[PDB]
Amino acid sequence: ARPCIPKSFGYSSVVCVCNATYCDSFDPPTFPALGTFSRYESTRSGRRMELSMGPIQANHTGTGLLLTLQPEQKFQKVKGFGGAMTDAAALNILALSPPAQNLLLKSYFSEEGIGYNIIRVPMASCDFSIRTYTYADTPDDFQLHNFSLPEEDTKLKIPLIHRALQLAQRPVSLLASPWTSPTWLKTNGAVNGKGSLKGQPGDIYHQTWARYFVKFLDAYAEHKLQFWAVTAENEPSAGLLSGYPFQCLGFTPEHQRDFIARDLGPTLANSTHHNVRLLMLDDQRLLLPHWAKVVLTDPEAAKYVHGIAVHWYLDFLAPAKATLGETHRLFPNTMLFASEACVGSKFWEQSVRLGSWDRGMQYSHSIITNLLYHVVGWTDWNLALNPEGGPNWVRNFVDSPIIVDITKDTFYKQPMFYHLGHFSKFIPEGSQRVGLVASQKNDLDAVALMHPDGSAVVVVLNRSSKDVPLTIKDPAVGFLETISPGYSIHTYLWHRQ
Ligand SMILES: *[C@H]1O[C@H](CO)[C@@H](O)[C@H](O)[C@H]1NC(C)=O
Repeated sequence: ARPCIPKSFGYSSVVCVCNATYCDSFDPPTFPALGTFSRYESTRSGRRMELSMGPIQANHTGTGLLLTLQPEQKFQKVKGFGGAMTDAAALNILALSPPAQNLLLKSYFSEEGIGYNIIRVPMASCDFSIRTYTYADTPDDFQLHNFSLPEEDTKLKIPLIHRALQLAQRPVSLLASPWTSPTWLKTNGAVNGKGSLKGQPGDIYHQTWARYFVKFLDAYAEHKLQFWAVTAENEPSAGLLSGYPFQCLGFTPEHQRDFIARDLGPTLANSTHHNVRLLMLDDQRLLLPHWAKVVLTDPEAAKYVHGIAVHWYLDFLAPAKATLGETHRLFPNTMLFASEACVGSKFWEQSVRLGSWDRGMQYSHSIITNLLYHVVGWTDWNLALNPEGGPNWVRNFVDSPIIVDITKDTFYKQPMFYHLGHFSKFIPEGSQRVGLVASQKNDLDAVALMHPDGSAVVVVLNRSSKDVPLTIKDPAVGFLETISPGYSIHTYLWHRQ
């Protein structure tokens, strides 16, 4: 319905400019007949999830790369896609006028947008907060009588999450993760730095920390919000690092194992929130398979663990096969889930680069890689940031797909936004990854999935400068003849029946 209004800021591509009365959006989805495909295209040259259609033919006119769907080769089912309602994101969104806020929320959660169905929610403060605080700062309160939700929750995060669910295309799943406990539960008595919980799994410290998880859930429940899942701690390895700058809580794999087995597992199970899933790790995949081996080979811990949550900071390179692949092999019945990704901390690089095509490609290349190694979901970090990558109480170092400029009541939708949407829009919960076979060595990245209703969705990413002529074969339908232009991403959809 409404096209991107482009704007360059000097980087390789454009942002799309939205404001109180205008934002780019889609029409409702339309279901073309068997023999017709839909293609959505984004390009570094400026196209933004532009729709076209064409035929799937019985004859084959391409002589280059062929990608053959193999619908009978079945892999993981998809949980979903989303991002984090941090203090910083809530603050930025609420800094726009109400009509602009709604266009931002629709861009992410609406069928007029890209269909998010996951929100990660920090349990109290992180670096993307404008202060350090927790839910129970009154010291030596072991029964957590003074546990309460501050304004950040009751005024910023919660009302914005209700509004997102109201707008939402699909059921949305909430995920919670803590950065720090009350410092009076910590070896180091500090919000950050090298410090873990005091004492031993089973003691009053470990039992109070677990009670906190339930207290959190009770409070959101009062606010009529329920969680799909919680993580056992955000990046537990960080809090073992001397002088780590942000809110953390250190756990060795062994400590997490025993904390889950002795404390968090039982406490959750004995509560009215026993249906909430528990995910372990919530940290870099570089810590796999080791971290999985340690926790999941103890039946006492394993009974409480539904999945393994992973992060990747994308400016790096950690091999997927040895980590995700091998972890799947060793524990094929415990789901992998990407719970946090972000980019831009290269000290020589701007935290926000408005219009960076590279950062976009980094998003989609990662999602493809994830999906190719059994990951069932992918969650972005901050939903929105200001143009400096903030607010952040320690230091700005990362980008966000939506950058908010409050002095102009405008927000910019980055290439990252559209690289994400090529997946989130077109891969509903319960879609299953299926085979897609390359006829020859090639420069593309691609992934095929089958919707719950049986239809096909294929994403093709070209991170090269050169156009790649391409045929996609569906055995039940025929040959789809196309070209993957240099620096483009396409999502193809077609009925198979
Ligand atoms: C959004 O608002 C601006 C200035 O307030 C208005 O002139 C403009 O047409 C809108 N955005 C666009 C380019 O549609």
